[PDB]
Amino acid sequence: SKLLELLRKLAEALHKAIELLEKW
Amino acid sequence: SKLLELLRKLAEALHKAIELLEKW
Amino acid sequence: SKLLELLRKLAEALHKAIELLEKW
Amino acid sequence: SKLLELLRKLAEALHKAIELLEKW
Amino acid sequence: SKLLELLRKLAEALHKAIELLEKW
Amino acid sequence: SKLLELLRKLAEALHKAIELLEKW
Amino acid sequence: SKLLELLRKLAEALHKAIELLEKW
Amino acid sequence: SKLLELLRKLAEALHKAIELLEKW
Amino acid sequence: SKLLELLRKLAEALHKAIELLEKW
Amino acid sequence: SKLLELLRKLAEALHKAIELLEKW
Amino acid sequence: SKLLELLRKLAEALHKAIELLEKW
Amino acid sequence: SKLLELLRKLAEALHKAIELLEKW
Amino acid sequence: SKLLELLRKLAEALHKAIELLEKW
Amino acid sequence: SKLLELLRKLAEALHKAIELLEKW
Amino acid sequence: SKLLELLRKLAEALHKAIELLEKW
Amino acid sequence: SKLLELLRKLAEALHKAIELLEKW
Amino acid sequence: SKLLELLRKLAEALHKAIELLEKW
Amino acid sequence: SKLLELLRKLAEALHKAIELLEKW
Amino acid sequence: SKLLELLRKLAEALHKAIELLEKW
Amino acid sequence: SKLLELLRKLAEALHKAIELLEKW
Amino acid sequence: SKLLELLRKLAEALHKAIELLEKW
Amino acid sequence: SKLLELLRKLAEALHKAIELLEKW
Amino acid sequence: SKLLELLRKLAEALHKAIELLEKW
Amino acid sequence: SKLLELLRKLAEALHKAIELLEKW
Amino acid sequence: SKLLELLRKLAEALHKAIELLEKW
Amino acid sequence: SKLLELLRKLAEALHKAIELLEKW
Amino acid sequence: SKLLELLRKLAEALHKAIELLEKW
Amino acid sequence: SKLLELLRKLAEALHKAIELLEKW
Amino acid sequence: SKLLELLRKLAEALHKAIELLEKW
Amino acid sequence: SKLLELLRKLAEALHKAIELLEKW
Amino acid sequence: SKLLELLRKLAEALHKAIELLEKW
Amino acid sequence: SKLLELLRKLAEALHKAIELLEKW
Repeated sequence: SKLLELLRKLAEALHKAIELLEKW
Repeated sequence: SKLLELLRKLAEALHKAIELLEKW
Repeated sequence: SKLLELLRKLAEALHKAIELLEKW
Repeated sequence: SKLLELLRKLAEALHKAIELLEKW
Repeated sequence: SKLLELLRKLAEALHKAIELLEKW
Repeated sequence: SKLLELLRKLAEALHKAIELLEKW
Repeated sequence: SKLLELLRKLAEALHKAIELLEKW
Repeated sequence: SKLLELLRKLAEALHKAIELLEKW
Repeated sequence: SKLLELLRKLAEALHKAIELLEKW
Repeated sequence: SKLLELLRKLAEALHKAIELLEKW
Repeated sequence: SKLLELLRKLAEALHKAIELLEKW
Repeated sequence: SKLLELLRKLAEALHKAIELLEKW
Repeated sequence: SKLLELLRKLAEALHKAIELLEKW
Repeated sequence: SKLLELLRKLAEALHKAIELLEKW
Repeated sequence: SKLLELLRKLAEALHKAIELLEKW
Repeated sequence: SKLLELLRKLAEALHKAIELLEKW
Repeated sequence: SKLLELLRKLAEALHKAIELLEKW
Repeated sequence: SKLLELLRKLAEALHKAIELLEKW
Repeated sequence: SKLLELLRKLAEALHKAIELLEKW
Repeated sequence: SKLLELLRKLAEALHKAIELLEKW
Repeated sequence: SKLLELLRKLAEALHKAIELLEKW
Repeated sequence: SKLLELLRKLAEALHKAIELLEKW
Repeated sequence: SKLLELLRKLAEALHKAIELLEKW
Repeated sequence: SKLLELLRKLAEALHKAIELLEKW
Repeated sequence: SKLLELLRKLAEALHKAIELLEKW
Repeated sequence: SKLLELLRKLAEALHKAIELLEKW
Repeated sequence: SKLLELLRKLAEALHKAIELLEKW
Repeated sequence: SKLLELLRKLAEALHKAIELLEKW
Repeated sequence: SKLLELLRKLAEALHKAIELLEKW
Repeated sequence: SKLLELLRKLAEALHKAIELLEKW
Repeated sequence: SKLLELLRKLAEALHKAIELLEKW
Repeated sequence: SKLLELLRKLAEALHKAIELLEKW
């Protein structure tokens, strides 16, 4: 489930990315 | 930035949805 | 309760989404 | 937008409704 | 009093809802 | 549809009733 | 005295109710 | 329907009456 | 004059009320 | 029913009297 | 001439009152 | 009861007098 | 019609009045 | 005393006179 | 004495009534 | 002002009139 | 105003007349 | 005295009343 | 007797009522 | 409080009137 | 019985209403 | 005391009011 | 069909609503 | 049970309300 | 009717949510 | 399964919802 | 306009995400 | 294939997200 | 704090991603 | 923006990287 | 294949590197 | 190919990431 790990990780990248955008 | 706040709700929704997917 | 928590996220999201629509 | 205000009212209701079901 | 919080929301909804229905 | 007027006014009573009751 | 607000709104319901009922 | 005509009048009275009481 | 309007409302009520008692 | 008829006259009178006060 | 209309209500009241008096 | 007759008659004078005044 | 009604009453007053005067 | 008799008679005369006048 | 005072009360009002009528 | 003098005298008479008849 | 001569004469008569019967 | 004044006013009444009737 | 009470009350009301109206 | 003493009085009267026709 | 019960309900409503208005 | 009574009355009134208009 | 249902529901709701807030 | 009954009442109210809104 | 299809959908969801917690 | 229904419904709602929002 | 492109892609992902998890 | 499409969906949105972030 | 949180997630994405790449 | 150099580099890397693992 | 081994190692290195960086 | 592009972007990350760490 290499792809499953990536999908949870991609969710993490987006979450932090948007938080920063929202702040700014 | 309420369009950005909607994005954040969508972002979190994907997260919870794929978090479930990853564990199942 | 991982599907129920996904539902809690999604609930929050739609509320703020429609609040944004009304605001915009 | 009064039809939108009904939709935002329902959204608030659903989020709280599912929050309560989810806590249970 | 979470059940009371849900029923408060349903009352708010119905106000805008039948307002709209009668008006329409 | 003065019956619609009655339903909307019974809604007024019920919404005031619940907000007061939910406080209590 | 949001109880006074409830009584006045229950009056609203009753007055609409009786005018409709007295027609009938 | 004379009894209904009296009770219609009592409802009208109570409107202005508790309006006034709450307002006072 | 809202206190006068309550008094005129009551007057209308009493006249009708006694008219009904008098017819009986 | 001569006292009851005097009451019917007097009922009418007070109504129009207070209506006049409100009008003047 | 609503002050005159109040007078007429008073006039009729005296009439009914004394009509009773005369017969008794 | 000479005075009783006069009082019913005085009521009659006034009643007609006011009707004419009201008209004019 | 009504003007003639006043005049009938004027006469009536005087007749009951003189009946009283003469009774004494 | 006979002055009161004439005076009653003249009251009665005008009443009867104008009873007819009004008819015509 | 009250019966005489009522005769005087009617007179007072009727003097006023016809004083007015004559000037009109 | 004849109309107001009439009103006071009407009221005087009506107080007296019904006071007198009420016990009887 | 030949007929208002008559009206006025009738009132003037019943003034002095009722004065006399009440003064007895 | 006031009886001859009663008779004076009855004369004025009669004079105008019967003048009318002949003028018809 | 209870009916006399109603009429007695109405005379009392009319007195305070006219006190107000003439006072204006 | 003239206008409030009037309101109170009107209410007492109506209560009695209706109490009797509720029995009747 | 249902018309009688409605009026008995309006009596309780108006009773409580005016009691509190007499306080305020 | 008095406010809780007035709310109980309005509820009882509106139960009865709507009972009857559901039948009509 | 549907309107009578909605009125019956609002009555039943408001019975329950006021039951509970009378206890609270 | 009373909180559950309140929510069941609001379910019936909202059911009927939206059914009719979907018609209109 | 986009906005009304949205309203309908929101309602269906809330009904299911509450139906389950009414059982629970 | 009934819970999956709720979430399935919410995805469907979100699709029509965003169709509207992006379309603006 | 990056924000709207993000919104459409979020929705695409969330439709797909939960479609995929729902049966599983 | 849907699991791969979700990876691409997250990417599309995240490209958009950081494109925006970098220009901000 | 939050900016450092993004950076941790950026790394995570790449590690799950390269794990997948290398698994193939 | 040395740290925004780093941010941008990380995204550019994961772009080509995920392109390659999805293209497999 | 050994290219993928180095590339996994560099991902892991940056994750570990910045884990510490962020702490400090 | 795209693996050497992955490695190019990992180098840019590393260069900036470790520059930061030495600059602390």
